[PDB]
Amino acid sequence: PKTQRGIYHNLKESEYVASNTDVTFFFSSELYLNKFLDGYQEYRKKFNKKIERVAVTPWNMDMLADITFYSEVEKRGFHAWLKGDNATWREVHVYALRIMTKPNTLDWSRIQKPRLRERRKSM
Amino acid sequence: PKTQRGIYHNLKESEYVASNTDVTFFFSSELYLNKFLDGYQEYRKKFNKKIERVAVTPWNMDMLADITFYSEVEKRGFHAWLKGDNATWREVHVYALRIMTKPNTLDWSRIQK
DNA sequence: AAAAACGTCAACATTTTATAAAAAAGTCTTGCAAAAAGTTA
DNA sequence: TAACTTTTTGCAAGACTTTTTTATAAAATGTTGACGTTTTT
Repeated sequence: PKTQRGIYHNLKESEYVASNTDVTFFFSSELYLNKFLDGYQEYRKKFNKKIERVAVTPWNMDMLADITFYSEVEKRGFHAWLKGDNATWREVHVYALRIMTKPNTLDWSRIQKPRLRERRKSM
Repeated sequence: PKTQRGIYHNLKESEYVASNTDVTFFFSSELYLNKFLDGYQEYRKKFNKKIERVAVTPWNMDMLADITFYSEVEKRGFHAWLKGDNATWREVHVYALRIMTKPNTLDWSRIQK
């Protein structure tokens, strides 16, 4: 896959990947991968403000900020893994609920492309 | 306990009570009790509209809207029960967290001690 | 040894970001007049 | 309860402050088609 300019319209096959150790996001372009890795920390700051003006809760909404940021940056789709398995949007959001009870936040990082095994395994 | 005018600065011993069968909110004055019962269904719209601008999610945040609203209406304190037991502010939220994954919303209604 | 097939890479076509400026929605005072609560005897 | 005083409430008119739009240039991504090479015969 991967067009002449470097875009993967079929996320599963991408080589642009990011993972926070729990969740893995695939992107269609390096442009998006870096857009995501470069500004997610900022996005979290700005995310928490907006939300605090709507409600005050004992929760760490960072992961939720990360999915929203992901969704806003990847214009060509949505494909993610949750600890190795194929994860849907709702499934990543469930993880985000369970994890917002935790005070600290895992950071993100680029990681090499999975590998046919890990891929067939995730489904 | 109750002022002459009928205000309970000690919500723990108030007769102005609203409940949704799962949790129960104690008000300090019938006025606040009704400001709540009369304005919550509308707050849920306003609330989800507001939250929806920050992020779209598969969740039903009404209860969180409910807890938030309670906090802004009851100006003389915060007291609540969760399935019979006294509930800290954090425990009511934990609960609001669970019901987030439930499609329908419990409605509120006045009750008596 | 070519003709057909490929693969690379300018050069021009389109689609997407990035922003600055403007518009518009939404918030946060300030000021009483009114309703609620506190006091008073 | 009644009568009076002091707080909260409700709203309206401005002054501000984010969000949403627009518009437009910049930056990406997409396409096309000579031009050398490769591989098929």
